[PDB]
Amino acid sequence: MRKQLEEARKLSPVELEKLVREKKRELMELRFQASIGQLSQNHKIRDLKRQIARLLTVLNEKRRQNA
RNA sequence: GGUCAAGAUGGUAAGGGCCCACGGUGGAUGCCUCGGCACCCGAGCCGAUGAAGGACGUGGCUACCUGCGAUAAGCCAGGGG
Repeated sequence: MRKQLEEARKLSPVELEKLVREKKRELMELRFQASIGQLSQNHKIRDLKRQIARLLTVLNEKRRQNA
């Protein structure tokens, strides 16, 4: 989702904040899943993690730019 | 053909001995390497932006060899293909 790279570019303080937070929760959802759907899940897990990771890469970039 | 006195030699293995055949355990080993070792050139500083060096982690499903460490089979940007 290079596109997601984009949204990223887009948001800022409280934004990225709750974005990555909620998303994170999402992956939690996954954690839960650890014994249900599973099969097509796989990716929600790996990628989702990579995604939120990005989320952080950004926050860093932005507020870093700041202070 | 039968009886007796005499003499001389024969095969008969439980196992074993030399030989031949055919196995088994044992790895010599001929060769063969992502491994050393030797010389020469290249190279020569790491650390509190808490390093060298490790403890416990993560890989959907992993004790372990791996790479990261809590953003953890990795996110970012540019160089390469």
